[PDB]
Amino acid sequence: RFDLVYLVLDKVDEKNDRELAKHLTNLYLEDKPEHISQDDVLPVEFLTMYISYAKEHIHPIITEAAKTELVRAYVGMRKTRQLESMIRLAEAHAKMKLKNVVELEDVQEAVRLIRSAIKRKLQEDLSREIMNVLKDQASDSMSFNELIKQINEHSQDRVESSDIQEALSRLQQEDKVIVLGEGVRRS
Amino acid sequence: EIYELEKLNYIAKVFSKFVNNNSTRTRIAKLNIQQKLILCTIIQSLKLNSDATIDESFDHYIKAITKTDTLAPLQRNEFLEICTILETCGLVSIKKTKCKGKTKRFVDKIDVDLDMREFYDEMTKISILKPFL
Repeated sequence: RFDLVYLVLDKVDEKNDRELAKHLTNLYLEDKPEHISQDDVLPVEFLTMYISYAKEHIHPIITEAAKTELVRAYVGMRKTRQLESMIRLAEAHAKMKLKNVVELEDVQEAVRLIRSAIKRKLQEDLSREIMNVLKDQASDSMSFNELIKQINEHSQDRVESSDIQEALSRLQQEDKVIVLGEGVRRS
Repeated sequence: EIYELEKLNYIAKVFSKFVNNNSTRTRIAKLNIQQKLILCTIIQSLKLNSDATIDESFDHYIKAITKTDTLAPLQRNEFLEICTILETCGLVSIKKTKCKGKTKRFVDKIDVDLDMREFYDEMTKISILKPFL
């Protein structure tokens, strides 16, 4: 039901964070930012006047001409809250750039927006094993210990007992499996 | 002719050629402390007792050196030269073993002549490989 989510994850690497540190020290290069005016940047007082004029002077209509590109934009997430969010997103796209009629190109970017804003082995084996020791337990509970034991029992992908603890917590809390007792483990 | 060259003495001369590097001259082979790090890196990849490529070793070399930041991660080409320093002393041998996908294709499987008992003595003296174990 949320209209817009935002993955604001960093994913640290080179030739990015270097520009981040350079831009944070570029205003530390001079003691006063008097040199902030020679760039493509609107002032705040002009921006709020343009925004206040556009919010109270434009009532854009969503025509039927942008029907065809909306249907297919919905089925890609379907293969009604997203549709209600994207029509408000498209009319806000129409709210900017002084437009009274919505246009076909304006929803393209809108969808790109919601597609760029959002961009298993572990638990699987976990459950798998849980099932196993259940079966071999005559369905009785798997122990914390035996769990950890068989699960590190394989050298391949290193399931650390802490990670174990975590994913376990996940499934149980995900309600898939039930575990009880501080000192014991239940399948 | 040795007593002519000097103008079971020789069996004593010939067995020390064969017995050493495991007890003593292992550290002779690894004057580089990174060569000590890369030697433990091979054995950590030997958990998956597989065709120990120079890449799967390089896989475990990067994914451990990003966790413990003992040094910067080096090149694969550097990783090629450093394991050959391990080679010429006679510790690890490299052979072009078998994989049969397209043709008889040669990936390189290594094998070490050291044991964990002769490993654990020479690493407790250096607590920088102690993060890595």
